[PDB]
Amino acid sequence: VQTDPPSVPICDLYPNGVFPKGQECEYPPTQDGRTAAWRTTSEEKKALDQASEEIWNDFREAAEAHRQVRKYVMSWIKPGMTMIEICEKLEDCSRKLIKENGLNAGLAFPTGCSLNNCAAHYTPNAGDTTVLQYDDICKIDFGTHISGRIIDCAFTVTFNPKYDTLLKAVKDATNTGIKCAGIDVRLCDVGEAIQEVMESYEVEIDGKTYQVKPIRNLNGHSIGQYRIHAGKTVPIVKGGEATRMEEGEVYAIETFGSTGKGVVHDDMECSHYMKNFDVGHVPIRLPRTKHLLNVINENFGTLAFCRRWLDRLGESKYLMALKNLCDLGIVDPYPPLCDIKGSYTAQFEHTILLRPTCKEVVSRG
Ligand SMILES: O=C1CCc2cc(N3CC[C@](O)(C(=O)NCc4cc(F)cc(Cl)c4)C3=O)ccc2N1
Ligand SMILES: [Mn+2]
Ligand SMILES: [Mn+2]
Repeated sequence: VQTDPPSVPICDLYPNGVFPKGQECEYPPTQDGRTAAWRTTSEEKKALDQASEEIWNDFREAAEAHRQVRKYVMSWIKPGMTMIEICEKLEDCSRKLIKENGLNAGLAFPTGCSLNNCAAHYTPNAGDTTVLQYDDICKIDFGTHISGRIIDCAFTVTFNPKYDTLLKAVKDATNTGIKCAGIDVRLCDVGEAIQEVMESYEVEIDGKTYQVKPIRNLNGHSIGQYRIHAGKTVPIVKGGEATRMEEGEVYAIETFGSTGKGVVHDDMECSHYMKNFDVGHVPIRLPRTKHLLNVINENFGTLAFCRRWLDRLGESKYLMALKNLCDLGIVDPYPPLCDIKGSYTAQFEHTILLRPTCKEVVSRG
């Protein structure tokens, strides 16, 4: 049985090594109208699904850890806490439930806790005194993995009911994206459907009215092994690419709603970094730079990391070494992504498996 607060690894809760499936859906019908039900009973589709069973089992173990962490977070996240306090309490729980073991199991990327106008990629660095406020809109976005099978799942936290319709708009747009997704579906069609649903909402916040805008330069994405962004884009506005989703792919279906411009730009101090997946072996003689790259290669590989995690590993005076890795193109910085000052942004996200037999919303219980 899981403790209160959670501390027992998901691995210990399932002695047989079989982790719970997420929500399973039949794929959407074709434009002509023929159903995709045939996939469930097809012997060919079953064998193929069975061929990838260990992979789905890893995503499910990571998803069960993600669900237990987020239910724990919802129970205590309150204004007055520092953003550092929130991230450390969440990560401590995630490390325990995932049974962190180097590159074999762990945290897939830093805990985003972006506030208000900032939509993504904010996590505090050491010394950040930011405190969560009653009127804040906080996007908790964190990831877990087993053998690099990543669960990318996020939700928005508020305390003031004035944002309730804004959150409902974004939740409905995310559920629309999940519903529209499937093998052979055009990525632009998903984007147009998401936008249609999000833009049907009007909200009133402190006497000002807004039509909920999707953040046009943010999007959902394909997921690869140890690769958070695998190359395919799931837009959240019309005008996108008519490229299609394929069998066996994994996607993060995420949407962002804004009362601002519906466009984000890099802002604030950078906390998130990640090795460029396409960069091969680069010999480094510069000793501090060489050491930091070895620390990154050992602890994170191609998974995203943050400055707090380098501090936790006992690294110090590494900022110039980190800038060098960025200048060399080995590491890429991912600074906070913000809409205009005074705007409010919300996000909801789930991970889906485009299995040969069905569509599994693996991060949804
Ligand atoms: O064109 C773009 C550029 C910005 C962008 C951002 C995103 N977001 C926003 C939050 C997100 O869900 C997440 O959890 N990110 C963790 C993460 C940490 C890193 F250090 C590096 C990377 Cl790649 C990802 C995600 O994927 C999604 C699409 C786009 N499209
Ligand atoms: Mn995310
Ligand atoms: Mn994502």
